[PDB]
Amino acid sequence: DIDWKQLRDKATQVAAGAYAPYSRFPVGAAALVDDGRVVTGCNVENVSYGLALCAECGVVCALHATGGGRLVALACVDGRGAPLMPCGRCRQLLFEHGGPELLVDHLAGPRRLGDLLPEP
Amino acid sequence: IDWKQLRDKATQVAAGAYAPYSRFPVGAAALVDDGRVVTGCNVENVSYGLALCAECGVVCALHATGGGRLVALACVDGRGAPLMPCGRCRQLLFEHGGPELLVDHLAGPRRLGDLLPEP
Amino acid sequence: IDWKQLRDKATQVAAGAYAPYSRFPVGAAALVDDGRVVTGCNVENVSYGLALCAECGVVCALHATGGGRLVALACVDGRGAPLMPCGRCRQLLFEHGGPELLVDHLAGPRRLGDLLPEP
Amino acid sequence: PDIDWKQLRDKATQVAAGAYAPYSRFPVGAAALVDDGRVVTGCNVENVSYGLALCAECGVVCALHATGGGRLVALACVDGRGAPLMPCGRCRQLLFEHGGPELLVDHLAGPRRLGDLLPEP
Ligand SMILES: [Zn+2]
Ligand SMILES: [Zn+2]
Ligand SMILES: [Zn+2]
Ligand SMILES: [Zn+2]
Repeated sequence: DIDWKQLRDKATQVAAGAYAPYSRFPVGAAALVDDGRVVTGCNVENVSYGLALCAECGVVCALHATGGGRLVALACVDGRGAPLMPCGRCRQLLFEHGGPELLVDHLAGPRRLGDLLPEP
Repeated sequence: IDWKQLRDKATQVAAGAYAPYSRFPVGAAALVDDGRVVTGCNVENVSYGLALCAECGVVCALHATGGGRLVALACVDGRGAPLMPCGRCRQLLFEHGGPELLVDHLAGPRRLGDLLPEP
Repeated sequence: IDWKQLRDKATQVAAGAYAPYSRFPVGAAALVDDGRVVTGCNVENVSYGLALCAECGVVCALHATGGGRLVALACVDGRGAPLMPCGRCRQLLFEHGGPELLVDHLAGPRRLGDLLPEP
Repeated sequence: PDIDWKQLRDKATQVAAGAYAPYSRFPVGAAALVDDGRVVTGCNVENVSYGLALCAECGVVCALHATGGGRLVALACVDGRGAPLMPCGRCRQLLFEHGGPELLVDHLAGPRRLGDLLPEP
């Protein structure tokens, strides 16, 4: 059963590792895997902008580097801990590993990935 | 640099590879200038252009575990052979490793500065 | 909005598709707000993460031909059936078309705003 | 074809004026000679999600295939002031697929082979 406060705290903590000197907008993310472990990532920008990696990219990389599984929940936050909605690219990434019932943290209550990326 | 340890770690992480479209798993391990080792494996996607290389995982893990500069990288395929990073990954690595980063290669490691001239 | 013309131009351009890795060719055509039509096809790469969707070609062509906003898009597969853009491409299109951009679909076109909510 | 470097730079310079780069403010234009003689062009297109940015060379490669394919023979990439630029690593890998090691890239001293810009690809 999803501990949203754990996920947000983890996403806020990992945001400190963000490499975002171009945007000056650090982002952290934390996701609950179906075995119950949490994987994290932070954004990593590049001088060639189109090589930039979103925090959710880090999450999916760590998912598999730590043995795989399915994503159940995700929190993405700015430096100040405000929830953020994944970009379109990240919605497609996350859909591969979590499907439509993956929950994404949002101030009003979580959103299902299926609603954030219809007709996947 | 402990090349055997980096190769061992890259081989270990390659078992987690998510590569059902290419069926070409890859594992990568890098030494950070503070002594720690960070790892990644490739993660493909039905939209091919969203695929992440093992090296993208290494760079993500570098920063999620507190940043630093990369000193040495070993990438390995499923046969156990060293793999040269693709161009995208060379550019990625250059940002965090510069030209003196060493990449595992048969016979002896190569400098990233030679792999990506005029960066 | 001549959906027939957009679909035929998308089918035409799809014959130029470079998709030897997936064997899944895609063509796309978009009406720009000044009435002209810009096109693209998919272009894959041995490094899968470097693959370009047809819609990336549309967006590149939009700007290389002087810019504008996108009004309507048709994407087609090998059978000439409409395809929904991947999420990356939805974000791409949103930058240049916003929520009212129409995307061809069986039975009737869909708004980008519904395909990519909370943009 | 005989490579007309002047044509390729002029064409890259022209297309650079259409670059969509409101996040970096670093516009880039590119023009490539295809093996059938035609020139294809591209400019960079950035995105609010930085990692969705497309390089001028991505435009070049999309245009190549939208216009019937072939192999790239020469490329000129220019900044907003018309000065030559070297493609980024991603773009070297892209271009390698469509031009191989003998693709020439414009550079102030004289062109460079992609083979030298991307060894052991
Ligand atoms: Zn994203
Ligand atoms: Zn790579
Ligand atoms: Zn796409
Ligand atoms: Zn590039």
